[PDB]
Amino acid sequence: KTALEMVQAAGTDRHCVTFVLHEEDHTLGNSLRYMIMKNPEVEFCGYTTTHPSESKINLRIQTRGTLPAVEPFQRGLNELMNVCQHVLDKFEASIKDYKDQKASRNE
Amino acid sequence: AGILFEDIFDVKDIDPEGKKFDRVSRLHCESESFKMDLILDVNIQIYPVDLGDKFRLVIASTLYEDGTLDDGEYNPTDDRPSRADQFEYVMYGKVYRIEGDETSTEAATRLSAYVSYGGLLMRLQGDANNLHGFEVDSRVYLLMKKLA
Amino acid sequence: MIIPVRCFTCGKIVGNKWEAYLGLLQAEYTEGDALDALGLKRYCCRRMLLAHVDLIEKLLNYAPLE
Amino acid sequence: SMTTRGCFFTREHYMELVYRGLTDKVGRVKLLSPSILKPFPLWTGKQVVSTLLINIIPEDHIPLNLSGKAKITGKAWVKETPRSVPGFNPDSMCESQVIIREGELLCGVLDKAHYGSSAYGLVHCCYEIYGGETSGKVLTCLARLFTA
Amino acid sequence: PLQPIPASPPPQIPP
Amino acid sequence: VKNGDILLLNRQPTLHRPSIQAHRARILPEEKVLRLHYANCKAYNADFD
Amino acid sequence: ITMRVPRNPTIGDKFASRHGQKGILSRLWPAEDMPFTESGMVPDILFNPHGFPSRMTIGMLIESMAGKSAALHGLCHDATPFIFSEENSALEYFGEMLKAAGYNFYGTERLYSGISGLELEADIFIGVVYYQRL
Amino acid sequence: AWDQDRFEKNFRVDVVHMDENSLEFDMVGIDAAIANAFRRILLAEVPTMAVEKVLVYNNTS
Amino acid sequence: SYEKSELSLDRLRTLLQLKWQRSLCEPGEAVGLLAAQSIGEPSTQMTLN
Amino acid sequence: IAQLRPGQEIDLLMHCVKGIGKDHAKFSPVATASYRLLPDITLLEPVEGEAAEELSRCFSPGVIEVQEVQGKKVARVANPRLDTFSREIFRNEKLKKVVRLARVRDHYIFSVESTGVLPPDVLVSEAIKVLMGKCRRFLDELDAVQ
Repeated sequence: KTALEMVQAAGTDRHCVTFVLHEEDHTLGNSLRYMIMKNPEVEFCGYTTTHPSESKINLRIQTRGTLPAVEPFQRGLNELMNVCQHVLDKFEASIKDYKDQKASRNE
Repeated sequence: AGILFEDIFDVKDIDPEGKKFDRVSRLHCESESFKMDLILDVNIQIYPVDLGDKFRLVIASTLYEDGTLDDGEYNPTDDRPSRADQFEYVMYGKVYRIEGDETSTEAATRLSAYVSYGGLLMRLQGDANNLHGFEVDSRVYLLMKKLA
Repeated sequence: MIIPVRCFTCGKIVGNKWEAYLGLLQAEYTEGDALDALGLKRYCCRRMLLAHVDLIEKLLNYAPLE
Repeated sequence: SMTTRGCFFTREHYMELVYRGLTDKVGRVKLLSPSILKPFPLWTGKQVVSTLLINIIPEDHIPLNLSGKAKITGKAWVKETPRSVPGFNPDSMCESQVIIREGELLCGVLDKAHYGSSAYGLVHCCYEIYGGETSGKVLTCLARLFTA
Repeated sequence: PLQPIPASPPPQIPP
Repeated sequence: VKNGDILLLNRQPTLHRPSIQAHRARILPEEKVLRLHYANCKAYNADFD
Repeated sequence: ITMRVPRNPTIGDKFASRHGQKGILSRLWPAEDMPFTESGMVPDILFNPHGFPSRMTIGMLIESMAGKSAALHGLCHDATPFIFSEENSALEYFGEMLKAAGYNFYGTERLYSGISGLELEADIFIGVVYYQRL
Repeated sequence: AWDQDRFEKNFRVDVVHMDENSLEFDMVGIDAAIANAFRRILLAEVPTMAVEKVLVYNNTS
Repeated sequence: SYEKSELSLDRLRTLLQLKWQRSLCEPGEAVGLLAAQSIGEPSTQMTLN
Repeated sequence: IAQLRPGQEIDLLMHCVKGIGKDHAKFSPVATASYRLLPDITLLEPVEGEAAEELSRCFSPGVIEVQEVQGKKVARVANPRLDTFSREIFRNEKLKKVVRLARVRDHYIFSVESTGVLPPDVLVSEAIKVLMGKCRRFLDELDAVQ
């Protein structure tokens, strides 16, 4: 029941390896990537969709130094989720603001 | 220090063959000190340039003022005193063809430099010794800064 | 045959405007105004009514009525 | 559309195209350097398509030269009349002739000739001197880039 | 003497 | 058959040497119709109609 | 006995316009992907442009612009041959309509990609083309 | 590079109209490849209920 | 000419001669069928008229 | 749903279930969901004289407010948001450079249209929730593999 799995490159190890998510689209594989990009230690980061009649993508990550890519990967996940959390907070705040306002307007 | 050439420049006429692109202009410019002649392409979108403008030109083989030739690949985070920080315009380059001298020449006066920066063409001509170091397969970094 | 439920291109619910369509017909609007007042803006939903042709009010006559 | 005198991609776009059109089986992927370097590390499409060669022409050998021609004449985008000046000619330093030198295109479009099936083409000559499989790989990968 | 016909071509131009 | 495999094709009537060209194998579920390169039309005098 | 069978357009079946431009059903492509116009609508049939040089098919162009003009204003437009002289051509009168309606004269309109999210520089041409099954 | 607070200083969500079955709100300050993700998730992911099995007794229409 | 050109007037000769010896058709291929098709294609391509 | 004539009848017994919007198309909770980037109309020249007539007709219904500081109409933008890029400015050889049409970089504008299963607010909230939950899934998986 895999939902994330990596195949270790022949050329080197743990600064260029490539990931294989499962069950996905151009949503994650095009938000997550943009998020990883900001990180400055990474050399190459790109994605593809191996197969139209399947739903799994391919993630490629390459880094200057000798630290593996697991670190940029994980920090990217974290960055994105904290972003969404803040966005949702501001969203609902603004929602209830304008709702109570609209009620106040017509009373 | 590796200044392979340097000069000050102001332009005489910008595009003498119509405007037939979107992002480039085909400059025709001349030096005053030495009777060189510069034909160069310059992105006017992200670097507006006019007719009467003056600018100083240099052409380095490395941007380090330690003059060492250590270049693998431009690493974007790095910072240390490079020759760029005084200019306004950078371009990587490659020289691919030098024309003007055919035979065993008794007076090689007119020699030209043909450079194209990844797609923007550049033509400079002049003497045959000032314009030296210019082998084939010879990376240079154009630099430039508009001068009053 | 009978009016389809959800529009083809986008997805709006259009499987109800038909009756009110004939209604605002009897009140004599030029159809442009009728499809306006019925609240349809993007044209890919308007060509779902400006050009439907009903085939059960012309096909029931052969009913095996009793 | 791509390979003509200007189409500027910033970094993330560049890496994107290059990965899309590269039939992931590879391993360690190479790179290039920004053509222009002043404000933001821009690129140019020729730089892009060159990467596909540099990674697709096996590590053993080295890329290759050419100076042939291309279908669109020099006078496809011409305008009325030059500012009457001799010396420069519309004949050389033009965009009608691919001048690939060591696997990095330097001027000129890719027109029908080269990727087309005619004598003296790009996929034409690749096959003669590298083998077959590498020519086929060039064809498929170049097509993928051209769609994406 | 001969007989004429009207000419249709130019139709309603936009509202 | 797997992806490492290859198949053979022919056309009536049989004209020439590129009349039978071999192409690698790859699976694709939602297909009722065969697929081929367009410019390779001159390899089979193809019509596709 | 009289059976009934269902047949739905599968991949590989045919279509056809009203000018011989016979097509075929290539592949299905989820709606989350296709472009979306400025006003949020989503094409449902994509059409390769490489045809019309070497088809002389100008019916498709003029009558697609027509389909849009109609569905916008509300009325049905006539299409009999020999009416529109060289004097007042079809295209000109028939784009004057989209002009006074509010779209671009040449029947094009901007469009956004569906995988990047980025606008596309070169505008796109959209219309409403009658489609017979075969 | 990335920095939370630099961003969070910028983000604001202005609403211009809501009524029943409608909404319109400016998301000024986010990058394309997230807005696209929101639109995709809407048109494809918010689960819903629906009919998927009909049993027939005596259809004579 | 300007003549950077690291190559001698005999490597060139050896090179062209090797390209020749390379370009000869190996034994093995039945040339008769080859000619049969090569006239068969204009036998089919006769149809311009 | 149907239409009958005397003598005919129906008898159904449905069966409802749960699902997502990509497993099928009878699950989209909204009609539309889009975004256009705020257009930004900058007069690279002050437009004047009688241009007002054709400008006001060069654009969307209310954009340029003819303004008469001296009874003489001048133009300025009422709302640059209310336009769809008619681009009907270019057909006049003269007014192709006295204006400028473009986009502000990142000023998206959603617009949601619910069917009625839920009002659009809960929709947006739920969308964000599922994005975040997906990412949590991936992260915790990466954690529990090491």
